[PDB]
Amino acid sequence: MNLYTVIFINILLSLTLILVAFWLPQYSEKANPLPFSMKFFLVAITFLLFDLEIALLLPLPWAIQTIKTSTMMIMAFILVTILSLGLAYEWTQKGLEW
Amino acid sequence: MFFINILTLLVPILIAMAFLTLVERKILGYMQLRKGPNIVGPYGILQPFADAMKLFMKEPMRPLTTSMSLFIIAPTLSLTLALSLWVPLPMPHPLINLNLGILFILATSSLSVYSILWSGWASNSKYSLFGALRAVAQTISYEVTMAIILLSVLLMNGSYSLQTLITTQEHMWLLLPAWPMAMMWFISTLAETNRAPFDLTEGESELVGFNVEYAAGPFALFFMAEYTNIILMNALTTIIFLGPLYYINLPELYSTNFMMEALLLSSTFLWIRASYPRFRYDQLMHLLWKNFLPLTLALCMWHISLPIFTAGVPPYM
Amino acid sequence: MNNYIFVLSSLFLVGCLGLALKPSPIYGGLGLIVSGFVGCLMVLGFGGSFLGLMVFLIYLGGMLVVFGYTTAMATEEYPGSNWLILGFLVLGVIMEVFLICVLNYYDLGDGLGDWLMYEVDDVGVMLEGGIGVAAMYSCATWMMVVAGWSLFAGIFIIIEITR
Amino acid sequence: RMMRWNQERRRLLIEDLEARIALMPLFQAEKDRRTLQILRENLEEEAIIMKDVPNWKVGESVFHTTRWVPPLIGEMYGLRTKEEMSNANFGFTWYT
Amino acid sequence: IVELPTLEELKVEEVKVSSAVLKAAAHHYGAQCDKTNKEFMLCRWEEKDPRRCLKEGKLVNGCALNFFRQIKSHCAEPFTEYWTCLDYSNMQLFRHCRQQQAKFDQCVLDKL
Amino acid sequence: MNPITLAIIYFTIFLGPVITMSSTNLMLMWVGLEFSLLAIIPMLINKKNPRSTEAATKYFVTQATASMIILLAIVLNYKQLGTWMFQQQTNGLILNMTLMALSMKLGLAPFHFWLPEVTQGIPLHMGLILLTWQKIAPLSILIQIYPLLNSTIILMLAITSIFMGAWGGLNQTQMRKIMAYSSIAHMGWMLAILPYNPSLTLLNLMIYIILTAPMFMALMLNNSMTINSISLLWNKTPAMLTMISLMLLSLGGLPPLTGFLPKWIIITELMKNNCLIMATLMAMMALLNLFFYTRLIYSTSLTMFPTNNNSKMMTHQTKTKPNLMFSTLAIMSTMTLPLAPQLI
Amino acid sequence: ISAFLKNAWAKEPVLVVSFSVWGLAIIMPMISPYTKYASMINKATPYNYPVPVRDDGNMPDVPSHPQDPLGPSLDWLKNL
Amino acid sequence: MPSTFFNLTMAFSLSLLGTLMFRSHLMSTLLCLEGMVLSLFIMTSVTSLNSNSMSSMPIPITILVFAACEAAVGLALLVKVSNTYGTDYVQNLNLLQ
Amino acid sequence: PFLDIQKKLGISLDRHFMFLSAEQPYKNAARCHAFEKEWIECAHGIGGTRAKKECKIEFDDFEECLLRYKTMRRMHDIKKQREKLMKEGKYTPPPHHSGREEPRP
Amino acid sequence: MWFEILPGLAIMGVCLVIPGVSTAYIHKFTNGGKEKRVARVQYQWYLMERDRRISGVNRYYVSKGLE
Ligand SMILES: CCCCCCCCCCCCCCCCCC(=O)OC[C@H](COP(=O)(O)OCCN)OC(=O)CCCCCCCCCCCCCCCCC
Repeated sequence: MNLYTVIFINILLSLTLILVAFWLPQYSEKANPLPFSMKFFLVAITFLLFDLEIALLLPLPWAIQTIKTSTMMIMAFILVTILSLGLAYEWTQKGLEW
Repeated sequence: MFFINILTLLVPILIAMAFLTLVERKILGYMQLRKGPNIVGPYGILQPFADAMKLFMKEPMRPLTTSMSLFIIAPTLSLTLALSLWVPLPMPHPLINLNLGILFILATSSLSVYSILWSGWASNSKYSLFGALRAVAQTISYEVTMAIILLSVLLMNGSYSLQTLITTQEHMWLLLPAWPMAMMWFISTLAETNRAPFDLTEGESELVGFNVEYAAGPFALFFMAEYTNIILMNALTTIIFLGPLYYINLPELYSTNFMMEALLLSSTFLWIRASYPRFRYDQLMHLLWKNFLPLTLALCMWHISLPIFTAGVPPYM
Repeated sequence: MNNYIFVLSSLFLVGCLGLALKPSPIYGGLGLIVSGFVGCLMVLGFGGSFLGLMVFLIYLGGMLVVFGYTTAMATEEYPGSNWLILGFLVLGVIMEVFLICVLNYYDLGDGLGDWLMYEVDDVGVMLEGGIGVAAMYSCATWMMVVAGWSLFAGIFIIIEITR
Repeated sequence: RMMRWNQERRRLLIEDLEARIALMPLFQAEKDRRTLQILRENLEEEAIIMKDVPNWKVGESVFHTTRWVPPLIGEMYGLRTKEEMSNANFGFTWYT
Repeated sequence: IVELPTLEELKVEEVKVSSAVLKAAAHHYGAQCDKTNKEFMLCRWEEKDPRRCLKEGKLVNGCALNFFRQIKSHCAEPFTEYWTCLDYSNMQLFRHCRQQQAKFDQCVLDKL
Repeated sequence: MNPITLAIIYFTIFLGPVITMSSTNLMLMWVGLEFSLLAIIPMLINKKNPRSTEAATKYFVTQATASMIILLAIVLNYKQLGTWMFQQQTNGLILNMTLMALSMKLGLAPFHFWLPEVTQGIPLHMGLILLTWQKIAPLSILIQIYPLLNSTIILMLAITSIFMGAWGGLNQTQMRKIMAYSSIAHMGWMLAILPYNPSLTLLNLMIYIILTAPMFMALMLNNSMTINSISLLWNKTPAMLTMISLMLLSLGGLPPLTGFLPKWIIITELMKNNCLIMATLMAMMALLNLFFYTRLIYSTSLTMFPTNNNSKMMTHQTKTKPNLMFSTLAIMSTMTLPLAPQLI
Repeated sequence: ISAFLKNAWAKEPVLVVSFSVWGLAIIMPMISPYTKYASMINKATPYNYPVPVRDDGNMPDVPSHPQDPLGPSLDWLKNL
Repeated sequence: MPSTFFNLTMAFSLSLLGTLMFRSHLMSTLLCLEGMVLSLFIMTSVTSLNSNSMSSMPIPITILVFAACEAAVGLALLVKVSNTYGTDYVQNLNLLQ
Repeated sequence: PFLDIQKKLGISLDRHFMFLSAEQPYKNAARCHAFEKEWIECAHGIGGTRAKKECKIEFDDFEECLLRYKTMRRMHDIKKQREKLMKEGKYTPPPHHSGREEPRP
Repeated sequence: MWFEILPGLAIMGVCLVIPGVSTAYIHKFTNGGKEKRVARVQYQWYLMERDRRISGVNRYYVSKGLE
């Protein structure tokens, strides 16, 4: 609840401040103000294949306290490594390069 | 009296941010051998009220934007999140207690990216779209370095609760165990605000960025939300790395010392703006993808071992 | 309320109906980002703090954001007014009410009662999601390995496609 | 100093968890007799009143085992005040 | 009708003291009042039914009140100063009320 | 392909079916299906020709939605039985979903539109894998769950496939698509006997693999995607004309060759189970499949089509040989019939 | 090989560290006197309640009382 | 839950109808496709959570990890298409006829 | 399954966690752990064709430990009854509804 | 000189401790003089609820052992 109240209040403040913004003020061509970034898309799915990486690395805080601590260590290191080798391939592929 | 808490939690950060607009103009000034505001108030203490009470009165020109729905949802998303990442902040007594607190701060921080995407896309312009795509690349790329620094560090306090970081620091600052993390964290907090030697977006000399087509109110909010989490990502460093005193009695001392170190880390960003030429968009990435991310992943692997071989596995709770 | 979940469930269907009318590529992304917010909330309702936040952390800003990203790069040609779609969407907003209505009169029902958190230990700890997700490293370490290869060979699949 | 300290936080947890070990009997005893006092007291409100039309058998366990079905949150407080249902169904998620 | 004990039966004198004092006198409540509490568990985990071990339950609700009753006569004042600080915390840590602990333990090492 | 990538992909395309087969936790069966989807897409666009991108984008969407439907079945089961795997009790609709979905990945019957088109835009090689090492995975999942699936639907998808495959094939002149159509048909017979005697599905598959793998390595020996192209086989390489003749008639059910056994025992098993309605109609249009097989026979062997003068140039040069597998899989396929009893 | 590391330490002075700590953390656990305790300090925590077994008289070790000299006594975790 | 579990299931069917009724842009489809994975993820997490079946929570996430890459492949095909045609309309994908 | 490379190799990477009664982390038994056991130690050695008729008591129960629907129908019916009677005041919110009645530890 | 940047910080130096002292005294005044107990794991809640049951409807109230 409290969290609801807060997050909701935080919104109302935001909205009001734009409410007042568009109303307090109360033509002229005042309003008058692309190729693919293949690099970007790559960077983007590089981040997708890595954000999911974190999602599989967030259990560490609660797995450190597993009885088979030796197992956790092993399982984690491989993940971090296989993902580093992936990044490394990208490096060689020069995908990381902009 | 829970509502008394929000009213004493959001007023004292919108009234602080306001005087960071001032302090970001004087400290930069005296380095430039030039006094900042001195006139509207005694020593510029009354300047943000002027351009607060001024920007909001300028025409919020919806300039042939593709979609107002976005033009007027992006700027609100930002100040909505930024003023929310404060709700679980771990003061000696946090507004709200949230197990998974640090995740909350990470997640909400991420959503911000949209503001860039939405604002850039809605306002039809080359600069706007250009800047956005490039800007988020940075933001997203830096999340992956923040998370790990965030994760790694966790193994040490052993939970996702901000409020425990204080205990973990009951007798020492985590800056000394992890200064490598704290370095890269600083840049991942200094460059995830699209701030500092790293202001690629809103490239002003090169790009005129996304907030370009914004003015008056819609701009103010975007701004208010860049200085209200310029204080978060230093307020976290004063929790995660710099651990002030916590005594069951005298529960202010923490807040007082929290002050003393958050202003430095909020005044440390100000030396940066006035000191470093901006990184070029390619270099920023290569800083994270080919330098920080490697060190971050390896040190994460180092921190999962440190508990096991030092038998220091932190206590859940 | 007690209908804490239903209402939300209803919002999730609304967002899915929005994605289903296939609105403009990025206007609907928002739609997903909306129902992802909604689904994040429901899971939290049942106590899955971790599992919940996870969605808000990965699908919300990781997957979806990258999605629109690409929309901007391509397939955001932004050449039927979505407003027409909103018009239809509004129709469904209440058309679904019709589907529910028949079963509404038929009636579980009357909002949502104790149809959530069936059984919870009134005492005890370690009962919390994220203890289960951390079985990737004890007693369920095969799901962890195969996910690895997904992401790992994912790198190699993507570049090869891109090249 | 992070070696020697986090070890102690462990030894304080054992001190703090073994306290919890000593009080499972008192709580589990109270919790048994409490929930075993709700549904005789709800069996009544269902039987003492609210049930005089035909073809109803009070206490018609729907399972066949006759073993102790740990009562479900719903059956335990549901027909009781709207407040109780939340306080049992949303008390913890809402915090502290 | 599924067997459900009579409310009258369930009636038992109760501990009725807040969690803080229980957390203070717990480690001594594990030393004393153990044979009477473990047999409840040993029924509880063997006989999986709260409708059968209520016998030993009333015993647990009994030995506990016994434990405190001695503490209430014997060494009550230093016990009050112990949990009165311990309940000030937000998670009731022994880590803080560590001076109140020995002062209550020496008072109870000598007496009882 | 950086040989490393080639390894990772190929391993996945091979770990994909193998995880499916080995695991029992359906979930692990789903990800086995998921990998196969991810591994095949890179190879499909190797030429990266405009036709190819179309192929992969279709294959992927068809494969992806089916994968999601299979997952929904597993997710639903999880709530109707805590188990992560189909059981006697499973709601009938839960299983039918799995049939439709898996019949889309395998491309049977009214979902037979993607296969002919992806078989047309991919190389002959990746054509084989897309036709035969990607059918093993889904079929495994079905064969495991056979006791529980519906006899009615399977039969309808079976009969439909037989018809669609046959009719489609009659008109086609592109070889890749003639094979795609045949595979739809054979896949149909296989799924017809699944509810009754799964063990025969595994025979009607192997024989299809031992028949199609030689047939395609034949099409590519001269890399002919046209019948006109395969018709000049007599000039490019005369010996394969004899076995290409028998293998194609073997693919259809004509009695002396190995190809009769799968149809014969499937018909024997269906009559044993009393489907003498269904079996009869299937066998009859099965005869339509041989018509288009023999029309190709005519062009390639029984009649000699005219060739271009440059064909003499290709004769001069030594012809890179066909791998040994062709022979061992051509003979074991064209004539093993005398050894049927032990095969079944 | 040894003088190739010298420029890779002068220029590129990052990946060196990242492949020097990537590994260091794989050998510290296998060679430390105290790695045995992590699966033991984490094994002592009684998160759930220890169910007592019925007595038969055939069990000498099982400590009858929480304070018997018998049973898992951790004078180890203390001053570990 | 029984009530809600319905909404999520129909969400998946409404997302099903979406991916099986294309209209112009493909990115819409892939986007819809993802709407299902969210609905599956939500339903798997929900039942696992009210069955207190913690041994199965691994799955809710394995579902997302595989689904993310699945989508990665899907988008690379999409980028490949608006590089060969530059308009990403399901309309021009008909050469194979 | 189709190719049992798991039993042969003795490995159990996929079997340990297929049912609700499998080892749950920290030994936190799930709902129904009681039933599913009773419904799979029954159907062990008896094939499915005969795990579907005679071992129907244990599934009919386990189908109601987890769906828990027959309960709903009971409770939902009870609910309606209260409503009608209450409207005519035939039934009054119980002392429980009135609160108090000595809420005890 | 630089003396003047201080007026500005002084306000951002109290505007930032108003929140930490405020949240940490509106807790010790809306929780009966005692820190707001933290229910992080099921067992903490139970104890907290139990307390409410034992005395007043307020967790904060506490029974010394004379009850
Ligand atoms: C059950 C009976 C089934 C039917 C058996 C009889 C039919 C066998 C199958 C024939 C199918 C192809 C018919 C058309 C063939 C055309 C061959 C041709 O055009 O000649 C060229 C070809 C290759 O030429 P090359 O060997 O390289 O040297 C000569 C170069 N001009 O020259 C050659 O190919 C030479 C080698 C041809 C293959 C020899 C086969 C001989 C007949 C096999 C009969 C088997 C009978 C089994 C009876 C079983 C009873 C239980």
